[PDB]
Amino acid sequence: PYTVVYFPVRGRCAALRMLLADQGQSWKEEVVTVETWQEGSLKASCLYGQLPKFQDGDLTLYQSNTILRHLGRTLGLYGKDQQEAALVDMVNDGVEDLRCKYISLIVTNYEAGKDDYVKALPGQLKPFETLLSQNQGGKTFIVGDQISFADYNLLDLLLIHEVLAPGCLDAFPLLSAYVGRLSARPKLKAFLASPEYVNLPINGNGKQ
Amino acid sequence: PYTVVYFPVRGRCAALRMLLADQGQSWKEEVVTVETWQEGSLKASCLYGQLPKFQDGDLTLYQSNTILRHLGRTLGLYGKDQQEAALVDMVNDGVEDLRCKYISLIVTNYEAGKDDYVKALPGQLKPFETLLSQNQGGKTFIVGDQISFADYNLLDLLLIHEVLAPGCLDAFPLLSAYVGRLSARPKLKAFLASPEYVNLPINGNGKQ
Ligand SMILES: [Ca+2]
Ligand SMILES: [Ca+2]
Ligand SMILES: [Cl-]
Ligand SMILES: [Cl-]
Repeated sequence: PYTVVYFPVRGRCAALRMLLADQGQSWKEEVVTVETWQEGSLKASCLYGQLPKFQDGDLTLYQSNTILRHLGRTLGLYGKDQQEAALVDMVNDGVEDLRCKYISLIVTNYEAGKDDYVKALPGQLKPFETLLSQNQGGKTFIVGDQISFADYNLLDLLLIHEVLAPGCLDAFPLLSAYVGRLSARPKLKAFLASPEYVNLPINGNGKQ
Repeated sequence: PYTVVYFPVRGRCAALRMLLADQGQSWKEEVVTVETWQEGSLKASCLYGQLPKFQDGDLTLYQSNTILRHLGRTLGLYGKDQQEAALVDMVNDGVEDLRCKYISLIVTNYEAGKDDYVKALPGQLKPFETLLSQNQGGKTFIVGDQISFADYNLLDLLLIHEVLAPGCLDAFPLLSAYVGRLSARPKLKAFLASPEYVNLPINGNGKQ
């Protein structure tokens, strides 16, 4: 019933894939080549002219965070009540903002901008350390005591930043422990080690 | 029990205030000056160093789209079911993308950038016209048969684009009629007509 339509990349599909794997859900991957993409007709049929496209039976979705929220809702990964749901959105929106900066660097300014970016990174990572510290000493999840879609998205942003700036989480013991703890969940651990995850590059220009 | 904390501009709070007014809700406006913000300690206290900040009883939220989704969730402005909720998100995420482009023009590149922006604009508006055409001939709301938080956000975005590029909606009949019809909802009409709206500038730099 689920189909992910994307480039041969981790990118904006890494978090939703981790979620689906961790939750024991099956899905199909439909891969779009650069050639298919540049021919232009699939792009023309995309709502906002972008991928991922996601299919849930006859429901067609665009926008990676829409997909995340949809699976959160359907799979019960959206907090225990309405106040937790708001906190879950607040984290995800914050994650989305640092991801936009991360993509901008990768695409438009990797070589010249990297140095500056890695320097501003501690200040960008701190709110998430704070959020953990205020949630049972950072011992469980980013919101409440059950996993949410924001957890998968944050885990991913943190994995890719440790690739970009190895040791960037040394400054943040709760975020460091959170990564190890979430990465060690049985289904997720198995998925993160698999060729289907491992043999995809993070980004499409090979920069990371 | 609602408080809005923001600069004295429409900006990223216009949609949520429209929502609150149209839905018959009461709120407090806490204004923040340039000098208070530059003083630095309110900025330091914000989760992501940004306004708006929103209080709802003992709940404190940041991120305008978090606040919007929170009011949608708690006031029942989020579609009739999960499939609609997902379309609502997809609409709002689209509204957010174009708003980011708008802000970027207004704040960084208005004079040199405006021409290209207005030429690119029909392509950026066309998805929302299409979404209307596929939902009861564009006769009700952006999604389903009841108002959602995404309608308020879309309407704001459309209103500010008519100031920027007067006539931008002329080629779009469903978007044109939608703006007229939603703007005519009695509580919303009185709010858009009010001094607390009319006498605020759209953006902080006086450009529009
Ligand atoms: Ca759960
Ligand atoms: Ca309703
Ligand atoms: Cl944002
Ligand atoms: Cl987006």
